[PDB]
Amino acid sequence: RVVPPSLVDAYINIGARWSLDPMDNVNPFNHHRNAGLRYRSMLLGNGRYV
Amino acid sequence: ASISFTSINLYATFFPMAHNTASTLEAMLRNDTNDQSFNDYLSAANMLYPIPANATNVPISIPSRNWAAFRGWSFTRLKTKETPSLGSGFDPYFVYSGSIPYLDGTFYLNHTFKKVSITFDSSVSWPGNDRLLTPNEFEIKRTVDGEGYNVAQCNMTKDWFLVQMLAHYNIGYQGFYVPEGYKDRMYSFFRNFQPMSRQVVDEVNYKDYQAVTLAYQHNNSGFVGYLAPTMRQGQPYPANYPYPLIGKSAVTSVTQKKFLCDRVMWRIPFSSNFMSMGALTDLGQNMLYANSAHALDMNFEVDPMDESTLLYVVFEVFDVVRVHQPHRGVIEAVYLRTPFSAGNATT
Amino acid sequence: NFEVDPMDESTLLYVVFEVFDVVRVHQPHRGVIEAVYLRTPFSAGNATT
Amino acid sequence: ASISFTSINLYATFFPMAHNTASTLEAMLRNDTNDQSFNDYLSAANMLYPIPANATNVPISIPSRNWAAFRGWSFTRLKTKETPSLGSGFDPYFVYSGSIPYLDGTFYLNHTFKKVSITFDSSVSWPGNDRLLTPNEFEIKRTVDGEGY
Amino acid sequence: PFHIQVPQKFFAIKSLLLLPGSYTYEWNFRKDVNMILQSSLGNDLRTDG
Amino acid sequence: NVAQCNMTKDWFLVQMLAHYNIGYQGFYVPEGYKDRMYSFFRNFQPMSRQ
Amino acid sequence: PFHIQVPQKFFAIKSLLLLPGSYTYEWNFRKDVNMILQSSLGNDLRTDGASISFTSINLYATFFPMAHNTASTLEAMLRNDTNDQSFNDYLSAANMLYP
Amino acid sequence: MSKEIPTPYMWSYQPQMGLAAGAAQDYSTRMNWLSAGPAMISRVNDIRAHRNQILLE
Amino acid sequence: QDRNTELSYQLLLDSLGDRTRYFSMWNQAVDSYDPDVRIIENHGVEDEL
Amino acid sequence: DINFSSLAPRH
Amino acid sequence: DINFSSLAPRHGTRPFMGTWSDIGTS
Amino acid sequence: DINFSSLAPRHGTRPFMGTWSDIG
Amino acid sequence: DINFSSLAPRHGTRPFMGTWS
Amino acid sequence: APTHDVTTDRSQRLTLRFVPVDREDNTYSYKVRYTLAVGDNRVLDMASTY
Amino acid sequence: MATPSMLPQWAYMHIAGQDASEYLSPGLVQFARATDTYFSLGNKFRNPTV
Amino acid sequence: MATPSMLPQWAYMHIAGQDASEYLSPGLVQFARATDTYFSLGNKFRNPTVAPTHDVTTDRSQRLTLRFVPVDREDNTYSYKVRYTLAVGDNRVLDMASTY
Amino acid sequence: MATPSMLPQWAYMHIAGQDASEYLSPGLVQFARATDTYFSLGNKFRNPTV
Amino acid sequence: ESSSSQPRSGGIGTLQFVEEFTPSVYFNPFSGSPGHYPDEFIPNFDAISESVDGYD
Repeated sequence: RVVPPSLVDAYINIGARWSLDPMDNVNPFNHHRNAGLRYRSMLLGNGRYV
Repeated sequence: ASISFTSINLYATFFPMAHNTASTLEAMLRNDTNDQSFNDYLSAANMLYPIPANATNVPISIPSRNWAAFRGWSFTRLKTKETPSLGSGFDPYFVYSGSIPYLDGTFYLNHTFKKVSITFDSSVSWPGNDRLLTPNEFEIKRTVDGEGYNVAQCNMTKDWFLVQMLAHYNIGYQGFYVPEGYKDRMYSFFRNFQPMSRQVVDEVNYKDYQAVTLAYQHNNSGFVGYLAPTMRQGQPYPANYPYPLIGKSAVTSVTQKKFLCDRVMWRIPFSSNFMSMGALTDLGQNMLYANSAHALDMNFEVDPMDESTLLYVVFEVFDVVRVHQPHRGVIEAVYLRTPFSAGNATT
Repeated sequence: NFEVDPMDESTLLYVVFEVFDVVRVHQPHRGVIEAVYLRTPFSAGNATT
Repeated sequence: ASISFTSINLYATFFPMAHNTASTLEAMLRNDTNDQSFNDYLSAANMLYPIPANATNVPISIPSRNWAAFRGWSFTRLKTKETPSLGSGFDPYFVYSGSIPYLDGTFYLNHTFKKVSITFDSSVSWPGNDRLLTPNEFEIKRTVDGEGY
Repeated sequence: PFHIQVPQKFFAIKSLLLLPGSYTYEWNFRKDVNMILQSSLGNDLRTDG
Repeated sequence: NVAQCNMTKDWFLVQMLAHYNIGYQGFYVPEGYKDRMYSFFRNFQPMSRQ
Repeated sequence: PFHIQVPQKFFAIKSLLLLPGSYTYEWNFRKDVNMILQSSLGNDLRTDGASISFTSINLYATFFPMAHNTASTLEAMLRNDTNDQSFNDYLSAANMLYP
Repeated sequence: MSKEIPTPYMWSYQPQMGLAAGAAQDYSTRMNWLSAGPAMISRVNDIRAHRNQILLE
Repeated sequence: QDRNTELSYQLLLDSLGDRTRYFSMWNQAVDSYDPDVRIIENHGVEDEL
Repeated sequence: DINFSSLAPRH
Repeated sequence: DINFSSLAPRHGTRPFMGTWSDIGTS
Repeated sequence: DINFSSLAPRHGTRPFMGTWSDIG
Repeated sequence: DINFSSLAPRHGTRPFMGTWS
Repeated sequence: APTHDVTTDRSQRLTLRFVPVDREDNTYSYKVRYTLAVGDNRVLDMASTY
Repeated sequence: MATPSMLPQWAYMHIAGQDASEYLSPGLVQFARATDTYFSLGNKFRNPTV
Repeated sequence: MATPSMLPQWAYMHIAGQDASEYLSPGLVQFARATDTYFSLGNKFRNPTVAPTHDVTTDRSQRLTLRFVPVDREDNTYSYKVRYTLAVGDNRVLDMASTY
Repeated sequence: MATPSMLPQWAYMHIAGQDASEYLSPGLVQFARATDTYFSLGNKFRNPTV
Repeated sequence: ESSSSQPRSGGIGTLQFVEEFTPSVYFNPFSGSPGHYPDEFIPNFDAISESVDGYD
């Protein structure tokens, strides 16, 4: 499933601090720059067999 | 993904206390006046009430109860798909593996709440001594605000802001100066509260407005893929997507204001003045100056959501245990939960 | 449960739930007016979805 | 059509009376046993429930609630387009301009009701102490007399 | 359009405790846009709109 | 061993009682006062790969 | 097309007298054909092509009609602590199955 | 005759015709459940004795 | 069932030291999000050359 | 959040 | 005994003047 | 030293049975 | 009613009297 | 027999059925939730439910 | 949760206590003789045997 | 007596009553203090913490904030003046740190 | 407050209890019935009908 | 001079509900004849008709 990059480009609410409306109801801890969950993942290493 | 366990050991780390000062200690703690006492950090009676898809209100009813030693409500909103059933080992319908806000405290839907009503006996408002600008009910935020009851650059009510500041730090009557970092933790209200606003073009004042949908929007043409992360396509041409707000053909626009709190549970103390005054509140001891059992009915109002959601209300109580050992290899306890039932209870 | 007739157009059902809605209005001093608003089985904090 | 206001002005009329008569009255009605009290002519909780187009039933469920000091119910049918919302002062979907039967008692769809069933705890038919000749429900109307009902 | 809360900064009544009675409080405000706004280039905002 | 490194749990106990005096009431993160630049905890980084 | 009446067998709700009030009640029902259908040869009915679907499930109940004076006297004496109901499991068991 | 020393009856509240809306047993209290030791029979029902005595007075 | 202790242990450890100091033994390493992802502070790009 | 005061005797 | 069944705080009674069931508590 | 000073040689005297030290 | 003429009460406001100070 | 002093006289159904308030259908199970309500001054036995 | 354990919790759960008609109020006993000829209230209360 | 009736239960279970250092035997109290530097026993016990029930706050017939409309307005060209006639009720006190 | 959680103020709002000639001061009642031909004030006071 | 209203009879106040309705301990539950049983612990009972009617 691929998103249009024109939906969130780099012109979105330019000049303001706003969280997108379809991102307010999205879980933000289900993100890959969650650095707590990055830590736990790589504390077990990069294999799928641990 | 599959996981299995081979070998689980238990490790005990013993202080090598001296023999004859350890026997002094033992003798002391076989007394029933020296019996150890503990309490749960968040003393809670935990209730989950479904919110149907796009429901705007969820009433709560509770039968008559002696509310001796009760402490404030706290509440947050979860998602049905993200919360597993509790009380039953294995939930087969739980097909989610992301963060579980129920158990991790990773709340993020606290900004959809819009009112809370507290009623005892179904006829008397708890905010009924006219403690609030809107006399019955706390309002969490204002939609349709023309009477200026909002704190700085967000929808949050002045009344709500006051309650929260009092709840988590006891400040409101000496101003609203920032808390110290000692008393402003990772899950404290103040830290996680972020106002925000933008201005965006309307149609009820702007007369050259065209609603162009995403497909027919173009901006940065000839340099980006068309509605896909593919290779560039098209020609350099004037853009036509966003509308200026700079100074040259800056269009009329309408402010959108909102806030976000994440990792915060909303909290209303059960206290006559919402500032904290030690663990046992003055209204927990006023159910001993008001011996009786009252019904507790509440009402909440939330934003619609397409996804099914849950309402998680922590009724704060005292979960407290007293652990005695009378004799060697004997341990026992008496457990007490105060306004919610002390035992038998829920399985 | 109310059994209505079919209508071609969208319609609303208007149900009135009759209550007492009484206001005590009294002034105990110059330039001081206060009021208590009570509504009996449906109060000002109790409502249906 | 467009309306302007220039001058929104407030008027008051006072009963002239002696300033001993006036001041006696003030002291009498500054006691809280002489508190004035007022109530609505139609004192009611007012709730609107949709009827989908071509629906034949509307279910209502109300939560467990104390019904001390409860009087009757009344009911009538309105239409979606002929009813504005008063809860939002903004209301751009209202395209009607005729007689609004919500804010004026100009009801006209009270012949489009066939039955109403009232029950408590989903197991007690309220006027079902055999009071009605058809006990478990009221019927507003029926086709076929069925022995002169 | 803006909504803002502005504190009292005067060092005699910003931490004062004020007892019962009726008082007349007035404070005046400044509508000059070179004193209530800040700029990032320090350009005059009264040679601009 | 101590989770996700070669370090032994016997050793870990000794170094936690020598740099912070903790281990008989359980292992916990030191205070900022307790462990500094040249103290154990801040400099101890486990790791693994597959 | 079947129509069946199916009892509860759990021992804490077997013969309880449930007094006035509203109670949620929820129970799960299997749809595995092997589990709920016996055979005389003990085939694999999943393999064979047996299939089942539940359409409509309701919960019947029957109240004794009782004088309201005498059934509120009874209520009074069953809402009391020392008038607790108590049941046994007919076979009280700890089930341990060993290979 | 005597069946325990029982939990008190908590009266409810109502908008007053002059009734107290009945009463019901207190179930926001222990002292009649299980799990502790048999040496707490006069340490937990002495509590329940004390609560009742304060009530009569 | 109406006790919750998994949640309550995360609140315990926010009241005792920092949650941002990671400990690999008992696996403390609090979940976080970057506040530049959730809240988007688009302030353009510094193309000027 | 913040629950309960100092639950340790002052030594 | 071997499998539980011990229950019953009941006897049953019928007042005289015939057998007339229910005494309705004494 | 550009600075303030306040009533501070007296302290919260409260017991672990009441968050308020009484007043006659 | 079939009346087109008010009554007078035939008595002034307040029966009840206070002392001179 | 008793003189109607053991039986209702204010009209109540003997036989009732509670329709589901929720139904969940699945690939191997079915879950049916009901509200089982007992009116005031009525005695319900769970032996007679099915 | 409360005191009953060992011999005490065999008198609370009716494993080894007194009669089944001595746990109960004397009035509930008398109403379970009067009406237990058409509506058995008994057989819902444990009787111990030792 | 005339005391709260939940007081014996609370006292026992340390929701109210006396600090565990008046509740504990005196020998245990001095043991804990002696070995406080390497073997804490403080977190094994509870201290009751209890609000004042009287003379503190009465919320009866009082809002916790008021709004005051202007009673003067000057809408000059560079300045604006507004007056407010404050009313501080009897048996109330105002802190000016929370005026904004 | 936790003590007010009922309304004996269902007679404070006059929908039960006393009629207006019994809950009013006797001086107001005299004033009211001596001025009613030219200034009515009988509509300002609820009378309960029960 | 001026005075204040006539005595009122009705339900008890909420401040005086607490003092009139201290919790009751029944020490010999449901012992003796019916007619000495508390029927005023039933929230459906009326003692000025001695019947329990809830219209359910």
